[PDB]
Amino acid sequence: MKFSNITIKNFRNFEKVNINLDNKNVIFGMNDIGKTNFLYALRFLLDKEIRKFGFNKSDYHKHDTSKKIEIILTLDLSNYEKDEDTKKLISVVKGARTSANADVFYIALESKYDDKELYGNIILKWGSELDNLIDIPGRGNINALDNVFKVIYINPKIVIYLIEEPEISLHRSMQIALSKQLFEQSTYKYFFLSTHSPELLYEMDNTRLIRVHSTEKVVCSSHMYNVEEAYGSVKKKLNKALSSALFAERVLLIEGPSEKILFEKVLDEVEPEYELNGGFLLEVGGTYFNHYVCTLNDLGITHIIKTDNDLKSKKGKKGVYELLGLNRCLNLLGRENLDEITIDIPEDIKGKKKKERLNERKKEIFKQYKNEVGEFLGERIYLSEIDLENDLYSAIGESMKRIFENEDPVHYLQKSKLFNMVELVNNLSTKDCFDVFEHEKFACLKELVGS
Amino acid sequence: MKFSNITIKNFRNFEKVNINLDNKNVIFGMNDIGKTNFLYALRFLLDKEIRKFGFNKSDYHKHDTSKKIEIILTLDLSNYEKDEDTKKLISVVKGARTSANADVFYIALESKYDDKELYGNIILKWGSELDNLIDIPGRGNINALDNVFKVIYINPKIVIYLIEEPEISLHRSMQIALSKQLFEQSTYKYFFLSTHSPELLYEMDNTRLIRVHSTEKVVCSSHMYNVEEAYGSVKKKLNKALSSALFAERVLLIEGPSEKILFEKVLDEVEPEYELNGGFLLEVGGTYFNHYVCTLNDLGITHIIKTDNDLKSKKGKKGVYELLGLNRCLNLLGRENLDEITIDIPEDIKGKKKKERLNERKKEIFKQYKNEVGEFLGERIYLSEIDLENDLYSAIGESMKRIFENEDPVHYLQKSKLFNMVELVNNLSTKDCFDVFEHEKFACLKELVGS
Amino acid sequence: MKFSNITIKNFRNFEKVNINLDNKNVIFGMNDIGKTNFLYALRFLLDKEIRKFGFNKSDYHKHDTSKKIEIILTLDLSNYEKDEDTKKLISVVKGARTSANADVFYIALESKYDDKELYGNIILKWGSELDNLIDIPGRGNINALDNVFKVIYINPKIVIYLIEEPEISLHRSMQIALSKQLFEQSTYKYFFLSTHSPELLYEMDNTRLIRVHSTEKVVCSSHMYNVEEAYGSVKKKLNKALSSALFAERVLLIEGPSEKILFEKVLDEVEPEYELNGGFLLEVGGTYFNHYVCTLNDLGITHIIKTDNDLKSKKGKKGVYELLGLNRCLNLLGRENLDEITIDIPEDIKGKKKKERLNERKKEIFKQYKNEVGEFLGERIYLSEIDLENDLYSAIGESMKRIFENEDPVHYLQKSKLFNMVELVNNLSTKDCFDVFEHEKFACLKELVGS
Amino acid sequence: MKFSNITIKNFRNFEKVNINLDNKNVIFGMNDIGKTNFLYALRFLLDKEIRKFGFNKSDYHKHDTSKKIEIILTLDLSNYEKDEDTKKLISVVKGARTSANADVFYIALESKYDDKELYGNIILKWGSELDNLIDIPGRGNINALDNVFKVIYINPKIVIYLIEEPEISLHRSMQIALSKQLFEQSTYKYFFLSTHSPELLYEMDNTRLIRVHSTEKVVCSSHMYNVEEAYGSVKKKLNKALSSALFAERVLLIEGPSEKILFEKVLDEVEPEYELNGGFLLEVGGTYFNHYVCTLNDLGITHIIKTDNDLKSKKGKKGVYELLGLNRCLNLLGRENLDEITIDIPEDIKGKKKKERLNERKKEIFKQYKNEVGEFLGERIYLSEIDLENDLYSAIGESMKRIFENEDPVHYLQKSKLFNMVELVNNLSTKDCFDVFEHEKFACLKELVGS
Ligand SMILES: Nc1ncnc2c1ncn2[C@@H]1O[C@H](COP(=O)(O)OP(=O)(O)OP(=O)(O)O)[C@@H](O)[C@H]1O
Ligand SMILES: Nc1ncnc2c1ncn2[C@@H]1O[C@H](COP(=O)(O)OP(=O)(O)OP(=O)(O)O)[C@@H](O)[C@H]1O
Ligand SMILES: Nc1ncnc2c1ncn2[C@@H]1O[C@H](COP(=O)(O)OP(=O)(O)OP(=O)(O)O)[C@@H](O)[C@H]1O
Ligand SMILES: Nc1ncnc2c1ncn2[C@@H]1O[C@H](COP(=O)(O)OP(=O)(O)OP(=O)(O)O)[C@@H](O)[C@H]1O
Repeated sequence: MKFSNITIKNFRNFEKVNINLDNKNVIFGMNDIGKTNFLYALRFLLDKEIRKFGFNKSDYHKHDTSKKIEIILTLDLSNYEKDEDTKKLISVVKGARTSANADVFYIALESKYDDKELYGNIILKWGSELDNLIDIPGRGNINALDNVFKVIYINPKIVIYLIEEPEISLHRSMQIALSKQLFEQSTYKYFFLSTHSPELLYEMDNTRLIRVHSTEKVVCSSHMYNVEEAYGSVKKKLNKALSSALFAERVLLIEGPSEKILFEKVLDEVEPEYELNGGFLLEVGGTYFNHYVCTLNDLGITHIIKTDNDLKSKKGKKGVYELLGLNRCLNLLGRENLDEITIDIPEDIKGKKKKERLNERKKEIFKQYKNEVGEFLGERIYLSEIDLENDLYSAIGESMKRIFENEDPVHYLQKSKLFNMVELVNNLSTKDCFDVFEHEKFACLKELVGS
Repeated sequence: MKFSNITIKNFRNFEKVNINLDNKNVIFGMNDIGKTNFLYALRFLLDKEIRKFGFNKSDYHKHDTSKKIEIILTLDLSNYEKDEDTKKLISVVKGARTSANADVFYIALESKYDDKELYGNIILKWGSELDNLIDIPGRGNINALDNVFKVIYINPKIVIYLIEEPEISLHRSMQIALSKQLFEQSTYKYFFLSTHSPELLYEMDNTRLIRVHSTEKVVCSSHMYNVEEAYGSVKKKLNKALSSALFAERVLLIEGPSEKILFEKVLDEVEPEYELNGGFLLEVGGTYFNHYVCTLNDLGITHIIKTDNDLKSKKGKKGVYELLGLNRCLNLLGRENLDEITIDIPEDIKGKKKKERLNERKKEIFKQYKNEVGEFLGERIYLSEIDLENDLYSAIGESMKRIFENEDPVHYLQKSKLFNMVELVNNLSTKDCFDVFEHEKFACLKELVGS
Repeated sequence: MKFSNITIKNFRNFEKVNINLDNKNVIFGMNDIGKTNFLYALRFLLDKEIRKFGFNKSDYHKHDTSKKIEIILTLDLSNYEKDEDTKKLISVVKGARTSANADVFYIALESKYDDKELYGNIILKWGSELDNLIDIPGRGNINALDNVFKVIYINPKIVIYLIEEPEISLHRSMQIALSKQLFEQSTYKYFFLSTHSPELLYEMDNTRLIRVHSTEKVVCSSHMYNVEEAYGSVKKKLNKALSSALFAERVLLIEGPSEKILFEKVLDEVEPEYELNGGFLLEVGGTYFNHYVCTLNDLGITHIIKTDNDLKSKKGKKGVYELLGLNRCLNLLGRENLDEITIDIPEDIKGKKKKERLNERKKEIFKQYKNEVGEFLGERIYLSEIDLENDLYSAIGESMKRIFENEDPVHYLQKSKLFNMVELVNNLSTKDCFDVFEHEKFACLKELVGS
Repeated sequence: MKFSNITIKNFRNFEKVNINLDNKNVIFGMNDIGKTNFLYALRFLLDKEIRKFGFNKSDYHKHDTSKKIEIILTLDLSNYEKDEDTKKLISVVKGARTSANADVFYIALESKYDDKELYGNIILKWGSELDNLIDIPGRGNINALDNVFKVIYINPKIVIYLIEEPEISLHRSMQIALSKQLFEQSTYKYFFLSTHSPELLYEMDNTRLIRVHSTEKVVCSSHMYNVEEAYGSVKKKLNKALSSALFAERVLLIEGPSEKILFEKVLDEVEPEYELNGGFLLEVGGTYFNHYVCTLNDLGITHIIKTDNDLKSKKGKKGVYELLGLNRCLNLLGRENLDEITIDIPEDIKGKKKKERLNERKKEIFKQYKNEVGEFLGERIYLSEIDLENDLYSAIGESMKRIFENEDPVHYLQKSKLFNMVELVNNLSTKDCFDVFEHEKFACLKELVGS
């Protein structure tokens, strides 16, 4: 038994929607009314204390048009025989399971009209297929569906928890403790969680993320969120960055903290309320992009990636290099991992001429894959020429020549990135940040704003 | 007129306390009862709708011992004559201002005993000095103190706002918008703010931070928080880091993101609930430490600093270097900025021998200031020998020799810090993180835990 | 269709009780808890909004012993075919009416145990006989019993009203208007009424009076109250006297207002709180007793009758007399109406000798029916010798000789009854009222007190 | 000290009213809003918990016109020195009692305007005369008027009780017990009582009755109600009749129960809702009228008196008679008690000729005081010719000739009044009751209806 999907046709803010499910579902978003009414739809399906009051006039979509409320839940009941819950649901049914090789089982809610006696009359049915459903046999005030499930609702037998906004009047470390108790522990096998706090998602795994969109009409995006085997050692700082990234609409994926220093200076000199409108700067370091990108893509969040063209030397060999910054974007568009590039380099002068011939080989590599770079730029993936300091030299290079007394300011900024980045931020004006922001190689910051 | 201090002697959780004030006071902490009763003490001093009900038996410290409730507020009323509020308070008083060259004015609340008629009888007095106070003359239900001030209390004439927990059922960007409206705008000249969210302090300036301690007895620490003129370009990312650091008890100050990757791997292999007990990793990059350290020191938060011995070359000259990592700790202990150190370096071999002779000069500089290093280590300031990769080589250097096929793993890790740090984290065990954590040059992580 | 009886076995204050019913039932008494729980038992039988909440632990008689709640209602459904409600109940049933010549139909409530899941599970059944009942077929939240009846509950489809205490914050004439609207008008065919006010029963006819007794255990007495054809001209002053008599426990039935003056003087000189303990003086004038006596007997109220031996002359004949005061008590014990007694009286002296020979003939009639008088006295019926002034002469006759200056005070008191009764009350002492109250011919006043 | 009057000028339903007071004040009527706002005016004068909230906009008479609320209470403080409350009020005042021979002391409430700050600011003053009042000196939240009095408000130090509607959900004998505890016992020296039940006034003495009239404008009538020394033996049945008479508007004062039988038959054959509109039949027997008439006159209730011309023989003498029915109406208009009338009567025929010559002497007495009878009829006092049976003979005498087979039906009805009155009621039609009601000697029943 594993919760597959719930079909909410007619309810307070729903028309013909499907939400895919698994166990441990998490709903979040900016529409508070849809996050309330999703848990109210689950309480009308599976709790006696909400279903015994019936339907009012307020819980209809249009009050005279499409007057048939249906909630259908999908269970997928064929599983291995050592599971207790599969036997506990198949023992209660008698003729609702018709053929023993069937796989899918439905719990179908139906309602009648409201125009006479001002009442809903919720009617619940069982069966293995959608046509020829059979009524659930009850005798008094207790249905036979109520002898299977149990619902506990938390606000500040197969057991389904419903936790609504647990961060209210709560400290930060208690929210991280509640996140660790929710996902790592096996106390809560089935829940549905609504939250506004990113500290309640610092340890999340094997879960559905449900994002409710910011529109007035309810749009639901669902993702089967997992952390893979190679990502398990950098897992919780990835979850700490991504849990703050889940409450945004437009997210820029950067690498360094000095990039955050420079871009945040350019942002509060140009667009000083980017954090109010839904912008977020996400630091991604030392990993590939596609675990972030599949999560934000299936949750409907626009992902913008700014990256540099890096050359990585491998272990045990000298003079052979890997095309790392190409291969991350090739993994993002689903293509295969590229081959080895070897460069024959002498001893030469090691301080600057080796860096200059590596920059010239990166310039030739950026030249001969120009249509692939445009393909990446076609989306929100932006690959730099050599680095971002050399893209910064093409915009404010006279300013970098007049702040520092050195002749070459790019090498002086690359000698110590953080302290000379703070010295570049401190002697900077408004027109320099507009020269950075208006440039064609820093277009992605405009894609962070979008207005 | 400027709010100096409030003396709460007898109230629900107070004995003889003083809290220093300014305008725009912010109270935070883990004692919710003291943060409620501070605003209740201000409502009993300055609001009619709480003062007209009197005192019960529950708002006494001991119910039979020390039965004299006093709230005394300090105003410091001498100011320039173009201020409207100084004239609006000095026009109402007639004989309470005795001598015209006086500076300090008091608003003194007093209460009587509770053992007969079960009532408090709050009595309010004026005067320029603490002895020979005069009664405030009123006529009916309205006091003459009520013709000066006005109190608006917000829960989800000189005007004093009182905002209690505004982040409840609220989105993140609305909390950042409320922070920008609270501190940058001049709509709220006087307030007292209680919060649990770090996003309500992302733009804070010219304010009192009040930290209520985690003990059962109420301890109040207050700091006159300001951002100086040289720190104004890196101001709001400093406030974003420090606002999450204000809700912790033990804070480690680090520099890089790769240090956060390595230390966070060592932390969830050794002490996996450090974030639950009050630990926090704070990234400080490119700035001096003392603006963080004066704020956390006057708020009573233990600050732990891990830093490396850096040599910084200056602009316009070659072969002369600055002792930057010494001078940050010398600024932390209040000593003067050190002189210039020049090193005569030939052309040599630029790739490794220049780095080796710079490491040997840093080793000699760490040798000849050994008593200063112990002095720093005497507190929570920890200065590394060359870097933290060389301190990591002394603990897990056989592991770094067996992961990478290179002969020297320190130079390979310093070639690309982030990606080889993720490769060092991925091939790492429990005993390697215990070898890092048990070492004498990584003692500060134990100071992050303290248990 | 006509409501016959309700059998409440297990409920909050009931063990195996039966209450006989008709349409327009009225419940009254001093047990407020039983008058609340009777209407709660009807709401649990016939209202959806009480039956959907189920049973708690508090609505059981003993919480572990006799755990089977049964409410059975009797309908007697065979009637003439022009009644709409008989066809509206027989159209809904299909197989619950088995044989077409059956007369009695039952609505049977049943409940299960409470020791597991803390719930009652009310189960409702139909059928023509008590064994082999069939379940009421429903489909959702709406039963098929709910498609017949409708319950409106009033507190300050076949339609059943439930009015609980309508005299609260209400004027007296509005209570008399509500009584006239309740019983004379045909707006309320079916109701159940609880009241504390006697002005809500000033016009009552064709109704059940239900008296709940003053004990802690619930005792229900029911009477089919009607006013007959010969009593219809003196009907509403009889209802005004009897409606105040229904809220008492011990009621003395007297005739004159001068008897009320004398007995009320004797009562506040002997037992000054007789009205507090449940005593009531009821004036019955010009009628027979048995309409009062059948109502108070079937409602369980002890009726005490004090009466005089009267001789009534008939119309159109002279010298023949009727034994009226004997025949009222003979009608009370169910015996036949006695014959005519003729007395041959000359012209004589008309003022006193005719009254003396009529008193001697009444003394001979009281002599020769002595065993019948004892039979009446055996109950609470007390027949005087001649009048009550002559019984008053045997107790306080020296006091009546010393107040009035006339030789014969009985004839002077019978000349003007009211004004000389006020003159006898005004010159009276405590020992004279104890001489009246301790006498053997005024024992019935002691039967008014009983303690 | 004795409460004299309260002057409520501006309040919710008051303009310039005076209500005279004593101790033990009782307010009753049909305006529930005025009975609520009288106790709210006393709570605003004398209770801290209502006065500390101030005045809203709703408790003004006109919201912009006559914006000065004044409540002035009169105390009359000069009394004998053994009274404790006089010394307890004169000890608290210091200069408010100016001259020691003064008698009257005032408690003056004043209020300010409401158009700025939305507040009332109740100001209380003391002094011996109405001009040159002095402020009551207080120090904090407690006034010095609050150190004298104490107010307890009951809803289902000098101590003032306020009991509002205590008959709600209460039995009848508990209301009579509460009446006996209120007036006979000295537990409640000062109260103000509002009620709707006549059983809470069955033992009332030494009290103010306040009747609030049925109009929308508040009219207050007050009477100093007492029972005199000669009326003390018939006191509580007089209070039982008069307490039901206090809740009516038009009251007919009759004598016998047979008059109630006949008039109540004529009333439900002509005006069947006389009890709904405010009519009441009051039985007065054996007493004079003026104790009822002074109470109903000072309470503003229209009193209608129907009486017969009676001749009363005195004690110890024969042949001399008293003009009783004249002298009750002469006491009602305040004239002196008339002399003795002697009639020389022989032995004659005692049965009918003595009654005929007494009726002829009553006819001559009704002839020679014709202008006095018209004077009585000028008001609502109606004196019959001989009796009311002889006035009934002039209207329905052919009906009385056709019901009874006797030749003279007046003597047959006067032989037994009650049983032949029930026989006259039983054989009666609608046109006979219209012949009674339309007659000029039964005009007072029309004065009972008035429409
Ligand atoms: N002044 C310079 N002129 C030319 N090349 C330089 C200069 N400084 C540094 N480089 C280049 O930078 C490379 C790396 O620098 P190096 O290993 O000497 O460390 P560093 O930055 O001088 O040391 P530290 O970080 O301790 O200040 C050198 O191999 C050399 O090619
Ligand atoms: N294989 C090596 N052997 C010895 N020294 C090396 C080696 N690789 C790098 N270095 C040292 O590191 C210094 C800085 O490296 P360099 O400027 O050549 O960039 P890089 O790390 O090779 O380039 P990129 O970042 O594009 O991969 C050199 O001046 C040299 O002293
Ligand atoms: N003084 C008396 N002595 C003897 N018998 C009397 C006396 N007074 C009245 N009676 C008797 O009472 C009977 C009825 O009284 P009657 O008809 O004379 O009226 P009343 O009571 O005198 O009149 P009223 O009611 O007008 O005062 C008489 O027939 C007579 O037998
Ligand atoms: N049939 C009659 N004819 C004439 N006068 C009568 C008649 N009956 C009664 N009376 C008058 O009524 C007066 C009072 O009546 P009386 O004393 O005889 O009592 P009663 O009414 O006959 O007795 P009881 O009340 O026991 O029936 C008599 O004195 C007489 O004058």
